[PDB]
Amino acid sequence: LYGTWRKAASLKSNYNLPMHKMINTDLSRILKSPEIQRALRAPRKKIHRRVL
Amino acid sequence: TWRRWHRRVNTTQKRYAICSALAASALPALVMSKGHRIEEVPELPLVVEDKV
Amino acid sequence: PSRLRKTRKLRGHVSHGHGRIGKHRKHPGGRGNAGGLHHHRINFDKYHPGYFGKVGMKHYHLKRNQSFCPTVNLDKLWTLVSEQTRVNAAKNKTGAAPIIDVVRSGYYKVLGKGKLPKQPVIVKAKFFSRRAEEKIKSVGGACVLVA
Amino acid sequence: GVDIRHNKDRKVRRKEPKSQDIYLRLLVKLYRFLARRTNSTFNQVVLKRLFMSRTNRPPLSLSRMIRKMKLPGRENKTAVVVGTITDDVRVQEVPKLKVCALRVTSRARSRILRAGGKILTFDQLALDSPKGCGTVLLSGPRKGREVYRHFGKAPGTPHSHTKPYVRSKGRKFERARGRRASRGYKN
Amino acid sequence: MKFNPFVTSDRSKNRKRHFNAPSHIRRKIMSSPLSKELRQKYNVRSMPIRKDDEVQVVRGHYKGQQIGKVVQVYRKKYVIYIERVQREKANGTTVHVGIHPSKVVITRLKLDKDRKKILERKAKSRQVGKEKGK
Amino acid sequence: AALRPLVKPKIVKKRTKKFIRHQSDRYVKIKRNWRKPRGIDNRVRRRFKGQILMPNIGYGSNKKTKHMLPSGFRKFLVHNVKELEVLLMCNKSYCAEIAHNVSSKNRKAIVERAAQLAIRVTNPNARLR
Amino acid sequence: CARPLISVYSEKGESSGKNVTLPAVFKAPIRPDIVNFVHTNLRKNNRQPYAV
Amino acid sequence: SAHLQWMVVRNCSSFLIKRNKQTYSTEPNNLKARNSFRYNGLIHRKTVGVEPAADGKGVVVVIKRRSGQRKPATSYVRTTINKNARATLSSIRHMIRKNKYRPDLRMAAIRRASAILRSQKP
RNA sequence: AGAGGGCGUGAAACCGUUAAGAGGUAAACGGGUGGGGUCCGCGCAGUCCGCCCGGAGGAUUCAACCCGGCGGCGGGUCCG
RNA sequence: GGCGACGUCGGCUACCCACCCGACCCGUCUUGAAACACGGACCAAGGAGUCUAACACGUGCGCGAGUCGGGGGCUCGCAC
Ligand SMILES: [Mg+2]
Ligand SMILES: [Mg+2]
Ligand SMILES: [Mg+2]
Ligand SMILES: [Mg+2]
Ligand SMILES: [Mg+2]
Ligand SMILES: [Mg+2]
Repeated sequence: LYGTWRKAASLKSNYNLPMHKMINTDLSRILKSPEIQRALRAPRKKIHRRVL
Repeated sequence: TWRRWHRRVNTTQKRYAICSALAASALPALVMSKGHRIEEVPELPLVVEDKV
Repeated sequence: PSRLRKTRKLRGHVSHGHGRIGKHRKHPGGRGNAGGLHHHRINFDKYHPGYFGKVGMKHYHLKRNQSFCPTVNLDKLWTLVSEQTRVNAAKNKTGAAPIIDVVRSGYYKVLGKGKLPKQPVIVKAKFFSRRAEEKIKSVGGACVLVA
Repeated sequence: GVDIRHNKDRKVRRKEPKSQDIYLRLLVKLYRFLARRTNSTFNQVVLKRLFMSRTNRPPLSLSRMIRKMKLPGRENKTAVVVGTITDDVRVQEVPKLKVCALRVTSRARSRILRAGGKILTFDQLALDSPKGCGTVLLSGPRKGREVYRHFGKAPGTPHSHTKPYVRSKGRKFERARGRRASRGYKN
Repeated sequence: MKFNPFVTSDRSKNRKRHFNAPSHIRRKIMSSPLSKELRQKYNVRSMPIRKDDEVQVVRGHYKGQQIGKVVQVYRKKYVIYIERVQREKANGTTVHVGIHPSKVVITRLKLDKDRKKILERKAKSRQVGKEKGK
Repeated sequence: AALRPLVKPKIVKKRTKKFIRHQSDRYVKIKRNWRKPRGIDNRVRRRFKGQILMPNIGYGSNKKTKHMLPSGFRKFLVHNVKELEVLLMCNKSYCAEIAHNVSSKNRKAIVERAAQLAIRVTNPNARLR
Repeated sequence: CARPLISVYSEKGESSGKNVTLPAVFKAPIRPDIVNFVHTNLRKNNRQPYAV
Repeated sequence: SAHLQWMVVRNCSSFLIKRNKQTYSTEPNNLKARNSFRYNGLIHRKTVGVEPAADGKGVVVVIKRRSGQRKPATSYVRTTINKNARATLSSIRHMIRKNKYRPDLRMAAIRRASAILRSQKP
């Protein structure tokens, strides 16, 4: 009645189900991937507050 | 009384919203965070047999 | 949505967004297209040039069906049939050219627009342009006419 | 007072999309990590293109892409477009190129996948090339709309070529004086 | 839930049909339940109250096991008067305070030829409700 | 002080004087609620001296000291037990209020749940017998 | 695509031997901005014109 | 999908209190009652929660099973712990960090457990 | 009856009264302190609270270690 | 480091009063209003940029060389 993504809906004449804008949607796994973190700089983790 | 009371939505958006309305009723977090106390229930797309 | 609009944000200010001096009254310039030659002239040239006068022949009771001909030019010419035809068309079977009649697709005239591919055709239309027939006669195709 | 002049304080670009798409908002969060952290300028171009409007994201047809990838050097790169890939009827056969885009249309991704190519989203682009190495990022004709041929000097100035707003094309609709030297003048 | 599209569900039109009621509808709407002894002997739930029923009051200021007959049924004020529950005025004359018949339980019906025919018809129409369970 | 709330600073406030509407003294049709004067000639908008001040963002209070009560907490008004328990990990920073509709029976119970959890209630002895 | 199996529960609460595959509706894009856009617009087709 | 379930519930949900100030999340399974992305007990594969014991003697520790989501009758496995006020505070921190089961929110599991045990002391 | 026959609630303008304060530059207001007053909070030279350690006696039982035992975490031939 | 109990300590608002300094009455048209320019004795409730059509441009969403059922039609006789 809504069809999978291989085959269209049968009881609805010209409808197939809407595609995704993101495939992998858990980006806590993407940003911890070795492909990503091979490429990053380093965190810059001082504060450098105002100096009198 | 000739105010435009009634609104059109083109039907691929009606079917877009009805696939997004069914797919969130399978995630236990979204259906419990709408308030439905679904703690003790088993498997989230509940299917009882056709004898019901 | 009366919430999201300008008059809520403009409520409390005296002149309501229309000026202390000009003080929007009813119809300061005339109603409608008034002054189209006289005091709105600078607007009617520079934005509507040509707007005043006779230009042509009067034609009483034209009927918008006698002059009816939709056009398909040669780039869109192959989508009238299957893509299953032209891949079947070129598989070494002789020069057997498929038919494409635009009149059962709802078109009458075949115009020119470049890159007609290398296969021979026969094209059934009510009308043709001469650029279009010499694209078709250049790929070895034919150009058969129908009433 | 100082006299350092006004209007230099404010810039009028976009810092987040105005969309409420929760799938575009996670693509934003992925790339504004990568923009401020990996030091490659591909990820700054793609990040500010995700912020852009729908008019600033024009559709890119199937034969602008494969005409812009018959060039020498582009033989094994991937095509990025932030926006849709429609398909041309004009093109007859499709090469096996690798594309990457928001929202490829249905008939286009039947022709890319028959050709043997691979379609990607911006997730699995980021896993593939985080620096954006070996990508050809394309755009559609953003001044190809029907609106931009109405803009210019004026339709009634000398050599305007501006296409005025008439309600219906035909005889006696904005064609009489100012448009021919017999009736009045010609601009 | 109401399905019949010819009968009301608004507040304002059901009140207006209540206080402007005809006096033969008004005896129907002033009905009272039978006692638990007596609804088993007649297998009928409730009855429209008349002039010499023995009756006791089940809620209110005057309540609790005080069988005593009605004496006057105001339909216009939706009120029965019972011979025992009264009220002394400031004058010292005693008057009947009036109570609504929904708050009141018949303990002995007054049978006549018609109160046989009303009970028998209200009781016969319950066995067909039992005969539907097949 | 029944309870002590972590670090309480010196609460400075820039003004303690409750901005009033112009001409609110002279009439009683005019409430004292602030409405900024948009007349073309008046001397409050044009900001002469010795007259009624008009609020601007410079009078804003310090961000680390904003919404601080004089006791050092910040109020969070509740209605029952089930939303008193949400303030359990905030009890040295925030304080509870009982809303003005909560009956004297239930108000008696949600202050005894407050004393077990050691959360400051600002109005513990309200609507007693 | 990941389409798991879902047990059909009997009338007495426990499972049965029937296990239906999750149809592809439940892996659609979740879009609460379209569902807001549709439910705003289709609840307005529901109303009598004003007592003008 | 810990993030897209977050971007529905972020605002615009039940279990969400906003009064005059701070926002609260009042979840069944949430240590520190903030509506944080970490501190949400519906949206994660792994969650930690410490409710008081039913009688008023101890702490229960609900954790998420991970053996199957989408099936919430058996999604939670809970342990009542009734020990002597630092070995129940040490027992629930071995349950966090001897496992790799969210080293995040380790102190928030023991700030909550310590402040819920002295809710029981008289 | 603080619901007493145009009687639910009973605002303001206005007026009576009592209380307090004051009064030849008409009153009113801004800013700054002061004096009185109503009232609150603390409770009144009686205020700190929880952390660890060493002191002083008391009162109980686990921990460490092992065994029984169910339940979860993570890795593995992807073995079924 | 020092100081203080049953009347004292602290506190502030739409409390009242005092004093020094500053201070003409609002709205409005206007080059210019405190104006010997007009409106306003006072209070309460009411009270003024709406809705429909057309168009332009920006923006958001669906599909995308296409798009669109609005007009009808079908679905057991269904509160919504
Ligand atoms: Mg203005
Ligand atoms: Mg304006
Ligand atoms: Mg004007
Ligand atoms: Mg009605
Ligand atoms: Mg001026
Ligand atoms: Mg003036």
